[PDB]
Amino acid sequence: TITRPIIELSNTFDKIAEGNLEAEVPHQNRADEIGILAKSIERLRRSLKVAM
Amino acid sequence: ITRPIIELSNTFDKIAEGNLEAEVPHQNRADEIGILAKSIERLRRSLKV
Amino acid sequence: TITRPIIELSNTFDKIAEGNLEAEVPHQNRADEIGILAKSIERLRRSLKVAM
Amino acid sequence: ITRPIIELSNTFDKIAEGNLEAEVPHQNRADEIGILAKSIERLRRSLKV
Repeated sequence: TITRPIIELSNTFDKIAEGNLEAEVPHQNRADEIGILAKSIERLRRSLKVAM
Repeated sequence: ITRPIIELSNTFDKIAEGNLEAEVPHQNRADEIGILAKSIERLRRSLKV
Repeated sequence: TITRPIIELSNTFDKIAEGNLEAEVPHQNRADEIGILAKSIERLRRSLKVAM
Repeated sequence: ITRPIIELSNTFDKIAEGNLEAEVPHQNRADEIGILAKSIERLRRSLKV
């Protein structure tokens, strides 16, 4: 929860959930749970953008 | 499917603000929203210890 | 153009372009140009469905 | 981005009805629509011989 990468991902997913599909998804280039979650947010962003 | 995406972004905000008991919705979907929900749930479990 | 798998993919992509995201994309399980095109139509279908 | 998807479905209908000269739109996009357009264009070329 408590670390900065987590809060930053939460901010990024709030922007995508409000329809801002251009903002860059941080913290992808890692293999732990933070990186798995970041890559999922990124794939969802790309799908929502192709649909718009 | 904005409703489930908004629900899951609100739940991740609760976990990121230190509520590690938050129930994570939509884990059973067989699409990217259910993969994201599963990953939020795995992160939540890992933080709890 | 002229073969049945091609016409069938064209029908399937017409349905997805009209918003019918449930119909099954045929001809994916092959490696030639027909199968590459079918798998692309399928990935687009899945993205449009997650966005809806 | 329904407009480009409708455009590319209409172009694929022209090729599937035997117009192998049809210009295929949207090949330069860097997303799934541009991958689909590229694959329609590759199929069109392959049919022409």
